[PDB]
Amino acid sequence: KAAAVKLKIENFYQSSVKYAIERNERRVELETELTSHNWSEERKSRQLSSLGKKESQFLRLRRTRLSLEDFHTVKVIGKGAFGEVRLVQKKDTGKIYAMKTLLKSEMYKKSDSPWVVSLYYSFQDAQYLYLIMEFLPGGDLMTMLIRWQLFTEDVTRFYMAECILAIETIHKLGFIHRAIKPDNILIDIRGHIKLSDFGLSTGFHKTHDSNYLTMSNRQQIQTWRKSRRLMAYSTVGTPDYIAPEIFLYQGYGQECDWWSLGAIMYECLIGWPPFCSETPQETYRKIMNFEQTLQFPDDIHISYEAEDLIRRLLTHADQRLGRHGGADEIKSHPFFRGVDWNTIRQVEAPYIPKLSSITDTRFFPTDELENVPDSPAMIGYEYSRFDY
Amino acid sequence: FVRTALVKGSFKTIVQLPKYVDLGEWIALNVFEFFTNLNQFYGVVAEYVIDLALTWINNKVNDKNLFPTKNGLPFPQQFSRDVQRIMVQMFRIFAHIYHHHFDKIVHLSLEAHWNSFFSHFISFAKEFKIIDRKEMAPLLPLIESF
Ligand SMILES: Nc1ncnc2c1ncn2[C@@H]1O[C@H](COP(=O)(O)OP(=O)(O)NP(=O)(O)O)[C@@H](O)[C@H]1O
Repeated sequence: KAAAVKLKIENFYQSSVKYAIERNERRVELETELTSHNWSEERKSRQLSSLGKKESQFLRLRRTRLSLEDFHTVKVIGKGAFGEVRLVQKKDTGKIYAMKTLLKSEMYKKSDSPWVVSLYYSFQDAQYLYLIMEFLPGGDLMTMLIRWQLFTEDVTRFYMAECILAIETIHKLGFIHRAIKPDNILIDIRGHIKLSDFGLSTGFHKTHDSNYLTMSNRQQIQTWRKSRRLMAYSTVGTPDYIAPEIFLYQGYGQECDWWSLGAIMYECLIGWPPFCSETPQETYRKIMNFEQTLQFPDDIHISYEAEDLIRRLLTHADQRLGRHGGADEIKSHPFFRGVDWNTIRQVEAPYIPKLSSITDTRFFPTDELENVPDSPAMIGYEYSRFDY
Repeated sequence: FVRTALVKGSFKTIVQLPKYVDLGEWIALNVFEFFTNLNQFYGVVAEYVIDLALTWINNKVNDKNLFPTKNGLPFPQQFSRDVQRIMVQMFRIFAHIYHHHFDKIVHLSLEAHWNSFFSHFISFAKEFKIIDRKEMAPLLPLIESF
């Protein structure tokens, strides 16, 4: 509250010193690139052979230019509120592709391995992010679980397992998914398992939903339990698995994913997740309990060992006394006669998908939904090495 | 007027066309950068007081025929001609900016950044000889420091 004299200058467009400090990188970067052009002289000198004109030639490469509409859309595949995934063809080349149209704002939270869905690149318009993925043809698992509610035995064993090994490898690669949910597990050509990823698709469940003569007419537990598959989703995301380490405070870790697994196993045998609520918030509820509220029906058929899994799978995420300690011991459960833990990847699959042609969407609720409370309504190559 | 010489880097290497590449693809790359480069440069200077040619530059580079965006498609070698012209689209901007509008720029004291950038554009030109030493009349003396 005294007085001051800077003085001369102001700052007007003074924010474009970015244009100064930034093109630093442009040079810093420009430096290290053509030093990567020194990748030449690979020269395996075990070779006394030709000669014979040139050992090589190149285009070499190019960043060219890019955008959407080099893409021809096939079918709406599936959805999230972040957006629709989709099947698409490249116009420019053309081939089979998973397009997940995802959302840029408004959105929060601001390889060498067979086991998951393989993405390639990302491209976007103003509005949406476009995720261009290997398109996994067998459907999600959920769409399988729907067509038939698996009678399993060796099948849920099979559909599981490779779960673990993948998830193992993931975990082993130092990642927890915290989404293990059927629409998000993926069946391939072989009917085998790659599980994809969140993208990252975020938003999450808290804090507590508290509302506060008769009749009847439910007439069966399972009947009652048919109330699922309710408007596809079209709000979501439900807590199928949702190991109970997430809420309230910080937590989780691999145990959540195995929980999520065991929970998943529970359904795929039972044709419904352990905690199925009839309302979004009737989980947490029983999920905050299990114990007494982890509940198997009196439809009798189960293994002693298989039952043992899910329970110790759905037992606490508890550390301290215990190991868990999983992904093996999870290999070491009595529920497993085999397998090799190896041959698994090529083993006659419980369903080898049978298709007419390459585009067949017969494995999906192609359907139509089209609700995206966003749209008014109304690219680049910076990558490095080559493919492939 | 004007002014010069603070610094970034050394020395001059990068501009030469690397081996076994369609020079055209190679040409086509680099030419496009410099475009966007000045764009971002003028944008501090912007207002406070080419669209065609930059777009004629744009439209040149966004001509598929002259511009083998796609693959290892070679360039027409009139693409090698399309570019010799397309380049010269560029020097117009530098000079005047430097001639007249540098004034502002130096106030920014971001000068060591525009210096290397302007110096840059040169090195490619004369190593690849994309221009004549006669049309150099307006920019002649400054270059002479080296
Ligand atoms: N890489 C993929 N390949 C094939 N199908 C996929 C792929 N990713 C997701 N899907 C399927 O398309 C639907 C939606 O994409 P998805 O990633 O699952 O949605 P989202 O916006 O991530 N969140 P959510 O839809 O609830 O899982 C899924 O239910 C699956 O059927």
